[PDB]
Amino acid sequence: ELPEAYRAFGPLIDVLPILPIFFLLLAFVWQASVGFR
Amino acid sequence: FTIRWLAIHALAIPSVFFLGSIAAMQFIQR
Amino acid sequence: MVTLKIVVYLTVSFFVGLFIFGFLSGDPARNPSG
Amino acid sequence: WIIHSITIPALFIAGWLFVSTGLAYDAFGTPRPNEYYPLPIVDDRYNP
Amino acid sequence: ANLRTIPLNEAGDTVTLSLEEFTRGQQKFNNACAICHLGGITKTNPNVGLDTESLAGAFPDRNNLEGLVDYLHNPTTYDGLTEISELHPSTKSSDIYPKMRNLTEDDLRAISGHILLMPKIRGDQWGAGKT
Amino acid sequence: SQWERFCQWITSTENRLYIGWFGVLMLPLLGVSITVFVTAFIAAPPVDIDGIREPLSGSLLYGNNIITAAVVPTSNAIGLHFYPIWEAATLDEWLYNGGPYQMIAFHYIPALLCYLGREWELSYRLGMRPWICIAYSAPVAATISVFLIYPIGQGSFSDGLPMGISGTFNFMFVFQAEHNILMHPFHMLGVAGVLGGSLFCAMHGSLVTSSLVRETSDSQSQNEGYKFGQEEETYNILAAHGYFGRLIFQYASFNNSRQLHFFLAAWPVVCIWFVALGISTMAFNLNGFNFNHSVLDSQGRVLPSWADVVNRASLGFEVMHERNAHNFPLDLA
Amino acid sequence: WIKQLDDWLKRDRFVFIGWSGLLLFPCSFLAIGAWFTGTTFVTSWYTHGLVSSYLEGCNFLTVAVSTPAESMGHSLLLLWGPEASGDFVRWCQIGGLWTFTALHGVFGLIGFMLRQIEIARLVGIRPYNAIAFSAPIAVYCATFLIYPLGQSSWFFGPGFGVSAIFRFLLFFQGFHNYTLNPFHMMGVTGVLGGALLCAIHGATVQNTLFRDNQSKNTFKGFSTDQGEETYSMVTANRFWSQIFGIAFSNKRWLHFFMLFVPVTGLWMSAIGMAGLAFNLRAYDFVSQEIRAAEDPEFETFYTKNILLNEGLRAWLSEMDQPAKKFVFPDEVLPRGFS
Amino acid sequence: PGYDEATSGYAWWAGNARLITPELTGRFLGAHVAHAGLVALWAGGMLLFEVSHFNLSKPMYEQGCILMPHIATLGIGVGQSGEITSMFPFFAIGVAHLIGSAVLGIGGMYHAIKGPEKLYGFFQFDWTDRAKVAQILGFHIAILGIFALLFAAKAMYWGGLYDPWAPGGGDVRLVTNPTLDPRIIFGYLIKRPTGGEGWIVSVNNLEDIIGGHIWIGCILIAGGIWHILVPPLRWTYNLFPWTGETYLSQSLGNVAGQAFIAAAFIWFNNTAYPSVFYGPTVPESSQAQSFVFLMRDQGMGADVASAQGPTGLGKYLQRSPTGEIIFGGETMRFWDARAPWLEPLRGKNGLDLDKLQHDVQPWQLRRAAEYMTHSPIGSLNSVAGLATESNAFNYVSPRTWLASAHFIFGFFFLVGHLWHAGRARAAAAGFETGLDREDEPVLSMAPIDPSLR
Ligand code: HEM
Ligand SMILES: CC1=C(/C=C/C(C)=C/C=C/C(C)=C/C=C/C=C(C)/C=C/C=C(C)/C=C/C2=C(C)CCCC2(C)C)C(C)(C)CCC1
Ligand SMILES: CC1=C(/C=C/C(C)=C/C=C/C(C)=C/C=C/C=C(C)/C=C/C=C(C)/C=C/C2=C(C)CCCC2(C)C)C(C)(C)CCC1
Ligand SMILES: [Cl-]
Ligand SMILES: [Cl-]
Repeated sequence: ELPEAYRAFGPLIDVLPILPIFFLLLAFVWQASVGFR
Repeated sequence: FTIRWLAIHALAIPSVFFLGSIAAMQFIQR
Repeated sequence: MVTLKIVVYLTVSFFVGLFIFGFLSGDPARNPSG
Repeated sequence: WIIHSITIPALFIAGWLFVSTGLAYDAFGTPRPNEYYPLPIVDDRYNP
Repeated sequence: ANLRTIPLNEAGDTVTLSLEEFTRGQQKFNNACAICHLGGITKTNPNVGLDTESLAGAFPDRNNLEGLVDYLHNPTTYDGLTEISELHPSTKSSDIYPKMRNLTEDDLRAISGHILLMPKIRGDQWGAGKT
Repeated sequence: SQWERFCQWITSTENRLYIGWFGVLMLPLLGVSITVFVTAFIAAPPVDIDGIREPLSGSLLYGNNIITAAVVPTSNAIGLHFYPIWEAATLDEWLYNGGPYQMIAFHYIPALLCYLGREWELSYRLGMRPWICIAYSAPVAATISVFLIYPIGQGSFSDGLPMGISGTFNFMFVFQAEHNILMHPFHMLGVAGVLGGSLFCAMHGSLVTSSLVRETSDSQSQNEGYKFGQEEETYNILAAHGYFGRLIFQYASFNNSRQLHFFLAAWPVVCIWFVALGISTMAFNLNGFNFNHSVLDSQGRVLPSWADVVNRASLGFEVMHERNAHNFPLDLA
Repeated sequence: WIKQLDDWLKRDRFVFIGWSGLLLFPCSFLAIGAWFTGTTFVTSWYTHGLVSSYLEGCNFLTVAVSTPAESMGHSLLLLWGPEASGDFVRWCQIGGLWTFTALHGVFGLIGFMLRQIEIARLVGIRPYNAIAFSAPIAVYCATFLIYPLGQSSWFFGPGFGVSAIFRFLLFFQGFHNYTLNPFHMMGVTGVLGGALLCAIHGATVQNTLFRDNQSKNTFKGFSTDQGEETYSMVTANRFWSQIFGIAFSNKRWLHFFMLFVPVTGLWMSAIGMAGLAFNLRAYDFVSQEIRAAEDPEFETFYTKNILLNEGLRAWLSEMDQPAKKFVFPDEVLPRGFS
Repeated sequence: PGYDEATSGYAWWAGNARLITPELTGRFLGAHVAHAGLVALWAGGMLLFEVSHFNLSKPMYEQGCILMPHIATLGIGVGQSGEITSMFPFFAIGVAHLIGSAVLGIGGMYHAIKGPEKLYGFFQFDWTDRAKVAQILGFHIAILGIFALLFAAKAMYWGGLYDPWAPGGGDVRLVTNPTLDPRIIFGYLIKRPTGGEGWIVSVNNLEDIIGGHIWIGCILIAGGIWHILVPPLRWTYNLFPWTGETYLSQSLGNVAGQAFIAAAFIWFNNTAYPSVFYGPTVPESSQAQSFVFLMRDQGMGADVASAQGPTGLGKYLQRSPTGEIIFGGETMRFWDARAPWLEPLRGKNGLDLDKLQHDVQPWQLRRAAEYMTHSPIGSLNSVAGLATESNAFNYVSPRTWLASAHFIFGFFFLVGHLWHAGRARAAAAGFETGLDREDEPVLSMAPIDPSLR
């Protein structure tokens, strides 16, 4: 377990590893937004 | 009521029912 | 089998040296365009 | 999104409630989670 | 139902287990003991299984809930000559095996009660495996 | 310069078979591989495959069959040790310990790496785009996973693919028993790739064949309608497209042909990449999906599933392979 | 009157109907539909002693429309038939959905081949796609119909699910030694060569393209309307002649070969299954089963496959067919001395 | 500008190729700094994820951690026998990485959204400007060498590394005397990659590790200064095209081989990857099984050395092909394994009977009792116990995951290297977009058939 002083994040620490797997998704999102121009 | 309205619904009026059933199956305690 | 080990060492040396010095013979100039 | 506003819900909930009320187990003869070992392979043709 | 009811001691008193208590013990079986007791036997020695016939024929009779908890308090042999709490995980010896350092008396009671409230559920599917 | 004449002759696109610098490595490696394989497949003595002094008779003169012959893998007593012709005492313990397999494998793997490089070489000398080697990298990855990567991961060259038909079948069964490859998703992708590549091969061939332009008579082969080097397109992309679109729907048939052949390349190549990778992660004992004891009833009894039945057959294979060679109950890698 | 309906069915819509669409759409929709009904809801507990639905707890890999009960024999298992007596649930507990699905599927396959023929006739192309589709139908009829008809019942057919097929594969090795079957070896050769041809032809075309554009994206260097080859067959012939020793020079022969290879492989495997219906097996080589038995030192990979087959057979069959009630004690089961 | 397909030549799906062109260098820098930020983002967040789900009862390798062992190997957080002394250092590194990710993300967003689209002054590089690109190569080599020397200095001065071969168990200790012998250090490079030798994977002490790192740190400082001060020589002019895709392809091939090497290190080596943290290697787990089935038979009076298997070979102990005393069974293939709980059983001829029977010093059994039943075997949904076994145990080894992942990365990067090598050669040649219809090279070649004249 993480230190109790900083044991307020909870699901935040769950989110941060899969944060970079969303950047590759948002790349496809931005390319759709411009329309793959 | 046309041909367009049957070849998109006979596949999909059941399919949403099936998906609702299978989503309920994720909450069955056995 | 020491002599056979030497023959294998020299044969491998010769073929890999052919490969290596043949790829320092200006190989990208061996294209049809230029 | 007008004629299908409740049409998609009613159908989806129908399938959900078909499983959830237990009608599926009676609809297909599926054993409930405690009917398995109160095993019966049917051994005869004309009268299962 | 009657599956919950297990031998408590060697005096003779069938003690019933709560379904939730049994499940809680079952989980803790698969976190600190399934390392090498997964299935019904022991991987270190393939002769000392966690079966009814083996535990009743243990010396002393360890087919009891209090018997199993007292085993976990003191690892001995199948006849009980040398109390070798070092080759085995031990409730007293947390230094050699840190797996039960967080387990209380209720945890030991539940894990010992789940081992003896499968064998009439399974039969020949826990004793030594289905061949 | 004599050397410039040599480099002209090696890199020459005038040769009947292109040599190149990858081919000057490839040709001797094949020479050794082919020589030792044809030698060992016919006349090798029995090989002590599992290191327990139980010779396995794998060659065609030791009472053995084209289906059942194999250059038998190198002894389990050797493991991953370099065991050439000269580190053995004699020419008969080397034959006995499975040295021919290791010699064939250690020349066959670099010969295929050099064949891939040679494919790139000739693409470069002819001015064509350089990625047929990329398509060829899929069977090469597959054959290195079962000849080098699985033996390395398991710890012995005896766990390599035997150089024989029935030896290959044996490898498949033992691999299923020990890893459950059928429930490995990379292998489901590989199966989709090989079966769908066959689907798409038959499909593309039937479509191009079906919409051929009439050039010939009925009493001569339709292949005479094409002339080698003709510039005109020999079939009708429009007609095959219209047929395929009517067959399923509108926005399904490839109109484009460059995209179409990229898909023909990409589907089986990518899926064979994935199945070679699956063999390779099972080399580190990362096996397929496991669904044993997964559906429980109310009390806790295991209801058998079809995965349980597949386990039960895999256990059948599991407790019969390498019978006189597991002294402990836990067959690790 | 009768011509109007013909003119109707031949119309240009989002999905072509045709005359074949009467024998295709009512069957395929049922067969596909009966799979989804089966694998979601019905059990194999009374036919197989196993669970094979999403409602049971199974997933997509372990759901199936399993084969009928072994006591049903080769009954068609019609809903109104005597084995159900009109009762829907008793028809689904005895594996009637397998026969519904298999019969509607073979009729759907006939309807689809008729559709391929009809659309070729309408457009005016040759019917080579229907010829190539005769290989999946040969395989379907061999595996799902001819094989269980030659066997005891429909039970020994393949179930309509992923792991049911995996059981079928391992059953065929252990009981049939199907890898040793040479017709199956030609099937494997045909399918692997079909995949090889698919990959190699696509990559060869993609790497012998002409410079018919200006951008680096060469996918825009082709128009549908153009009548010229988009890739150099001459450069491809040169490359494969100097890499592989041979090459195609005839484009039409190349694409006929791409047809011929997986279709004939798939047909040869269907011949092998037709043989396995009557148990006519390439199980063993008599010379080696003899020699290994007069010589307890003669070990080949084949003898180690025969042992593995016996191990599979004895360690599967007691729960594979539960109507037979195979009782094997733990000490007649072939172990390999664990 | 050059941001669409029409004015670049590159489709959306090959759009980072729009950063190849040498006027779009600010965007090249932006993409790189943001990618480095993403790498540090994962390095922070995944470690904090491992810390947030860390149970101190289970050692480290049952948790499924992969970054915890890398830090613990550096002597940070752990002490004697690899016991976690504190969970705060792992948190500090997991947050120090997050802060670095933030700073690098800001830099990557600046040079890709707002900063100068084309670089200048002393930062303008062209891919064909080979002195400048070699100079950037040289700065990268010099900075890499000073990291390698700084790691060696830390291993020698501040704190230390985890030494699994330390007397008893293995405690953190600072390496005072690294192996500075050129004969030893570069003798690892000439060891065969085959079994028994294990080319550089068999580095098996921390003196050799840190001495090789001191050497390569000095070698990289030297090579970096060489490339800053000496431009590419005349003999490296026509060896290969000096484009940017070439430089990428060469990086790709080297790092594909490097991933294969790291897969070998995580799978075989137990010095740089101590099994207290990563779990036992399959060789060491399979010798641990034999050692525990040996110690079962001691005490119940089964003399090991006179015991035959099913084949007349040794039932527990036999002789090697070299003739050294090794564990019998199928685990005779792993007779090259050298775990530190078994080295005090090693004598002159291997496993002598003297300090085997009245040896094992208690923990040596316990440790080998631990590594027996934690073997690298498993599935994608995390289960253990062979494969055709019951699912109860939810576990797959770290070494299995890391070796599988880096064989995957090595294979894709060898493919990507072949892709860019072919494409770089073809693009420089001037035939990477197809065959010229006007003149096709095969049409201007003489026939290969010997009969044709
Ligand atoms: C909380 C966890 C555990 C419990 C409750 C438990 C329980 C038991 C019991 C009751 C016995 C005696 C049974 C008999 O022999 O009749 C036993 C024996 C044994 N256990 Fe476990 N065990 C646990 C953990 C482990 C683990 C993790 C291992 C792995 C090394 C292990 C290895 C063994 C061995 C080798 C024996 C036989 C030793 C002997 O004969 O004395 N145990 N265990
Ligand atoms: C001139 C030249 C060339 C060519 C080359 C070549 C052609 C090569 C080769 C080669 C070869 C061609 C090689 C070979 C070999 C071999 C070997 C090495 C062998 C062996 C063997 C063995 C070892 C055997 C064994 C055995 C067995 C297994 C069984 C029975 C018994 C016995 C013992 C007999 C080129 C053009 C490229 C260029 C450069 C130069
Ligand atoms: C730290 C460490 C260590 C050390 C190590 C060392 C000391 C090293 C090194 C190393 C080195 C010192 C290296 C190297 C390398 C090389 C390379 C990387 C190369 C190359 C090349 C190439 C690849 C080339 C190619 C080519 C050709 C041939 C063709 C033409 C073109 C070109 C030129 C491009 C040890 C293990 C002891 C211990 C532990 C850790
Ligand atoms: Cl076997
Ligand atoms: Cl063993």
